[PDB]
Amino acid sequence: VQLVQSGAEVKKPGASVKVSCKASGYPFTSYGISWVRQAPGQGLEWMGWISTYNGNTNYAQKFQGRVTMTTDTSTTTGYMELRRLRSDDTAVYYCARDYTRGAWFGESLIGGFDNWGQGTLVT
Amino acid sequence: AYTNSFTRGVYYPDKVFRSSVLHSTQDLFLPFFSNVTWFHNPVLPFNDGVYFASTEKSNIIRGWIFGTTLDSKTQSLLIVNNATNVVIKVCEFQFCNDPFLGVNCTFEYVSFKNLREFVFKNIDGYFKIYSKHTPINLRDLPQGFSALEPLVDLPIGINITRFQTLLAYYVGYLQPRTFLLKYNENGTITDAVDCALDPLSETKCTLKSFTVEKGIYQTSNFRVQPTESIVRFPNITNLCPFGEVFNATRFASVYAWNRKRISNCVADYSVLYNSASFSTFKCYGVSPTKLNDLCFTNVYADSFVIRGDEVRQIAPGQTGKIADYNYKLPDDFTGCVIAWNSNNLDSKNYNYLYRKPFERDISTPLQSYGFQPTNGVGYQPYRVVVLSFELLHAPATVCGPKKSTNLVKNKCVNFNFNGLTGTGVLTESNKKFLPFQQFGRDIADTTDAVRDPQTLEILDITPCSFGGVSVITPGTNTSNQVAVLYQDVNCTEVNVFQTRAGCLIGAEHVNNSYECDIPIGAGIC
Amino acid sequence: FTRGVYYPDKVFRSSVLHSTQDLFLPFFSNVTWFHAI
Amino acid sequence: LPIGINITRFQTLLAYYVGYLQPRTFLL
Amino acid sequence: VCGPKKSTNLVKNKCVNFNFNGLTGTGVLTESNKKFLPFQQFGRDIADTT
Amino acid sequence: SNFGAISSVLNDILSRLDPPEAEVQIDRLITGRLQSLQTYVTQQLIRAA
Amino acid sequence: SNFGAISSVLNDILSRLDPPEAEVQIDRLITGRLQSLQTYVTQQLIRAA
Amino acid sequence: IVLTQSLSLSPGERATLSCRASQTVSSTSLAWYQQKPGQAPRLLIYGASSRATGIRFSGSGSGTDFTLTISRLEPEDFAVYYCQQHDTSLTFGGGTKVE
Ligand SMILES: *[C@@H]1O[C@H](CO[C@@H]2O[C@@H](C)[C@@H](O)[C@@H](O)[C@@H]2O)[C@@H](O[C@@H]2O[C@H](CO)[C@@H](O[C@@H]3O[C@H](CO[C@H]4O[C@H](CO)[C@@H](O)[C@H](O)[C@@H]4O)[C@@H](O)[C@H](O[C@H]4O[C@H](CO)[C@@H](O)[C@H](O)[C@@H]4O)[C@@H]3O)[C@H](O)[C@H]2NC(C)=O)[C@H](O)[C@H]1NC(C)=O
Ligand SMILES: *[C@@H]1O[C@H](CO)[C@@H](O)[C@H](O)[C@H]1NC(C)=O
Ligand SMILES: *[C@@H]1O[C@H](CO)[C@@H](O)[C@H](O)[C@H]1NC(C)=O
Ligand SMILES: *[C@@H]1O[C@H](CO)[C@@H](O)[C@H](O)[C@H]1NC(C)=O
Ligand SMILES: *[C@@H]1O[C@H](CO)[C@@H](O)[C@H](O)[C@H]1NC(C)=O
Ligand SMILES: *[C@@H]1O[C@H](CO)[C@@H](O)[C@H](O)[C@H]1NC(C)=O
Ligand SMILES: *[C@@H]1O[C@H](CO)[C@@H](O)[C@H](O)[C@H]1NC(C)=O
Ligand SMILES: *[C@@H]1O[C@H](CO)[C@@H](O)[C@H](O)[C@H]1NC(C)=O
Ligand SMILES: *[C@@H]1O[C@H](CO)[C@@H](O)[C@H](O)[C@H]1NC(C)=O
Ligand SMILES: *[C@@H]1O[C@H](CO)[C@@H](O)[C@H](O)[C@H]1NC(C)=O
Ligand SMILES: *[C@@H]1O[C@H](CO)[C@@H](O)[C@H](O)[C@H]1NC(C)=O
Repeated sequence: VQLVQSGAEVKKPGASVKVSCKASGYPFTSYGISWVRQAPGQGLEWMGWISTYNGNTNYAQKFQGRVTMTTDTSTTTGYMELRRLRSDDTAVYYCARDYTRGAWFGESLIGGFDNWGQGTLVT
Repeated sequence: AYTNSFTRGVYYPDKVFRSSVLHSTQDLFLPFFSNVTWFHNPVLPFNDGVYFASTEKSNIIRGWIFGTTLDSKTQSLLIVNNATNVVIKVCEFQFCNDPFLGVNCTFEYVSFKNLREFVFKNIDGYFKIYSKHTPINLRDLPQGFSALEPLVDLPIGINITRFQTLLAYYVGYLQPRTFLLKYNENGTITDAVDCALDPLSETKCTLKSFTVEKGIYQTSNFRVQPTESIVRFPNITNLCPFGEVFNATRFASVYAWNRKRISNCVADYSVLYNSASFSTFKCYGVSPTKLNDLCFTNVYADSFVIRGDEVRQIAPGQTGKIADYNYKLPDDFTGCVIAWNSNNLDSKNYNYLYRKPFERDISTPLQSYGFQPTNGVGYQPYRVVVLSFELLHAPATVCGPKKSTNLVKNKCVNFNFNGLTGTGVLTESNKKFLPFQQFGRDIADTTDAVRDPQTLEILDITPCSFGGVSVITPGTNTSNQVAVLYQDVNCTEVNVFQTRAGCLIGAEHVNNSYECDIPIGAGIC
Repeated sequence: FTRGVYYPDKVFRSSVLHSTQDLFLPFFSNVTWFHAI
Repeated sequence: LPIGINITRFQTLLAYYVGYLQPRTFLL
Repeated sequence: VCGPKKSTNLVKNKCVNFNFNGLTGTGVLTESNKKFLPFQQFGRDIADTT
Repeated sequence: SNFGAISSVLNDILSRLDPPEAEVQIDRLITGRLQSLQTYVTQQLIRAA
Repeated sequence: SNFGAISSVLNDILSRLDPPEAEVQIDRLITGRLQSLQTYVTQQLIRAA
Repeated sequence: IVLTQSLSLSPGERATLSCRASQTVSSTSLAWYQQKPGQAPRLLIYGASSRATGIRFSGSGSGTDFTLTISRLEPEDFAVYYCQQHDTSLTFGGGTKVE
């Protein structure tokens, strides 16, 4: 199993960025995609979780109304669109396979984020 | 180099005296007229047993080695006659790359002009040796008949897959075929019929007589065999969320169990079955290892927490606080009950409450389970998941991880349609199935036709052609030539004559009418 | 009258007289009529 | 529907006819 | 390595309960005229009967 | 007919169960079907007379 | 006759055992009684001939 | 819910890392991660104590007080460890650096 993301980008405040993630080595439908942010010098922040099966998405309050997550099962990918970027959003955005929540039922699971991508840096 | 084994390779199957009798027996014998390899130190397979024969001028062949690796890794059987003393050992021997003779142990024993025949077989750990010595005057084995007698029985318990001959000789292999053995007044075998050699031998074995009278006799049933294998399941690419049932953070209480519907997925049950984390895995209407060959219309997972002592109540035909008031199963329940100890997950915990089949009455009367990490096993919590299986009756949706294959039409195949199996010929039907119907049935309750799970087309299933086989025999007093009639079949399915009664092979058709002698049927004799 | 029949299962059958038993409406039964005025 | 719910009464929501089913044998 | 299953004396011309190695039954033991081969321990009638 | 077996279909028993139990379910069908043939043959022999 | 059943009387089986066990005892009586009728009928048909 | 985490140790020494929660956790929803400099975090422990596939590492705890221990530190353990709680939404602590 391996997750791979897009390269770094630089944006001015008010701009939007689309951060892509692709994955392989497992059936896509059964695992969700977790987005985790890490600003330089900071710890990890959960942004949201999207079901690759039904499109249901949960978001951390800090990003509600700002981030839209989507999936495409035909290419084994997911995307995170961040609207109205601020200088406060300079961070590495990580894509991780997520087994802490059920892809089909939306319920909490006993697990964690096992396979992570390299992290996409957005300025 | 290969030779004709003729009628040799017969031995006395046991130590029982029989006289003036024709006895039918099935055992490992060399097939008549079999293909045997002619040698002038190779390692040969042992298979199910070995026919060995040698022809001698000056005692060139001295012995044999039987075993597996034959390289100081395990036990092997060494049988060698060195000058005058036969030595049998079963030690963990180190053999040479090319062993020959010049001019940890569990058992030890010490004792062309000629033909020495042997039978080497290993049944239930016992190595049986039969042999026969006779003078010859002969490039091949001589033609003739005799039976070999048992001499040695070695209780060694060693697996033999290969053997080698230590120094002409011939090697054949024994097969589980039926023979009719002719015993004389003195208890010896004087003749034999190989019941699987040809249609005349079949007649002789069927009638239990070496000489058979003129007439037509039924000896067997001919059937067309399948040439392919077809695996048909809907091409679902969705891995089935059993992990979301078994690895869940929160489980429901038994008075209010959580019923999760599983559909539109590939159900891999090898994880649940092989996992050692479960305290129990018990299936009632299915085997736990067949679950990956089957396909269900739905799978329902009933998830709940109960006390250890009451795990036994999650079964058909049960009574008790759970079986009667909280979670009742059908008596004819089909599915699997999987459970495990959750003492290190749920215990602290009084949040688990308890009081027709699958009735979930949550009206509020309820008591809590005192689940504590320090209690005894019967008082520890268990997580129970019941997987209720709806068997094929309508199009199935939840199928095991089988790799599908292409479908071959107008040929005999071994088929599997969503768990529905059998042998037959698949052809286009003229039937109109309703949207909820995957298959139909005949008066015999057998499948008449099926819907292909990938393509919305209906195919008829026609059983592979078969019928009785009768042998037409002029009588072995006049001729050993026979003709064979395959009843109610086509000659394209089986000097050939097609008639109403079946396909007659070997008889020459003649336009002149004659008085009937051996009847076939439908005006033909 | 003769209403009350349904397919007892989901298996295709044809050209056959099949005997089954289930929760069917009895023939020529007494059913209550609820008008809508 | 996989309901697990007890049904003893019902109501029709807006002509209609209501009868009751019985475990009887039929030749179809 | 098997124990010494014990034997008894054989009595002829009487109805007895016999045990010969692994074969048992009830009958009368008399001298036969059957020429068994050197390796044959038991004999049979046509319908698989000792 | 089931004859006490879980299923009237032999292939269903074989596809669902392993031999330790499948043989039991099959033996039930064998007794019933063998009995059915014996009944049929007896009736054919009497009718034939 | 018991035919291997705990009781020759069907009512005594039913008053003693719950279905999961009663059915087994009843099947034993059914096989014996059904077999008895088949024997009776065969004899009546041959005698009738 | 908020997590607070609370290391100078030589290779070969035993390490104890800990996190406290402002509210109790289901326990089975506790996970620990290890992030090497220049790399994404990886899962070490899940279910409070269960070891993730491919992972001397052990977790334990209850209520609002949980730990992660390493029986003997290796040069490759000099990473930042994180405490994750996911029973009620998702949160991480600040992270603890081990040298
Ligand atoms: C419930 O979750 C359990 C944990 O799930 C894992 O952890 C969570 C947090 C996520 O990251 C999740 O994605 C992870 O899978 C889960 O247990 C796991 O089950 C799988 C089987 O599906 C196990 O995989 C097999 O592992 C063995 C090796 O095991 C040994 O080594 C490991 C080293 O870490 C030790 O921990 C073990 O105790 C053993 O000593 C492999 O040999 C095996 O490969 C072979 O089999 C597969 C088919 O399964 C073939 O394709 C291969 O070719 C081989 O023939 C697998 O890789 C996994 O180890 C196991 N993890 C743990 C921690 O137990 C559990 O199954 C879930 N329950 C359900 C119902 O899903
Ligand atoms: C054995 O088979 C070969 C073909 O592999 C054939 O040429 C040879 O004649 C056969 N020998 C006998 C004795 O049937
Ligand atoms: C045959 O070999 C055995 C050892 O396996 C030896 O004891 C015996 O004396 C030998 N006999 C002859 C005649 O060489
Ligand atoms: C005999 O077998 C034992 C194992 O039971 C092994 O340790 C020993 O080395 C073996 N001896 C020889 C000579 O192979
Ligand atoms: C023979 O092979 C079987 C497996 O088919 C194995 O269980 C048995 O232990 C083997 N016996 C010997 C003596 O190697
Ligand atoms: C049986 O053996 C005797 C010699 O004891 C011999 O004369 C007789 O011909 C043999 N009979 C048969 C059928 O082999
Ligand atoms: C199988 O694949 C084809 C495309 O090749 C698709 O149209 C069809 O719907 C798939 N069937 C299933 C059951 O998913
Ligand atoms: C359904 O409710 C009735 C009361 O109206 C009760 O008598 C019956 O037992 C209930 N059925 C179930 C399955 O609980
Ligand atoms: C038929 O059998 C007799 C012996 O009963 C024999 O004399 C006769 O020659 C046989 N017929 C033929 C054609 O060989
Ligand atoms: C037998 O096969 C031939 C060739 O296909 C066909 O013409 C003939 O009608 C078939 N006969 C029967 C009885 O099926
Ligand atoms: C029988 O006569 C017909 C002509 O009517 C001919 O075509 C056929 O080949 C003849 N068959 C034989 C066996 O001589």
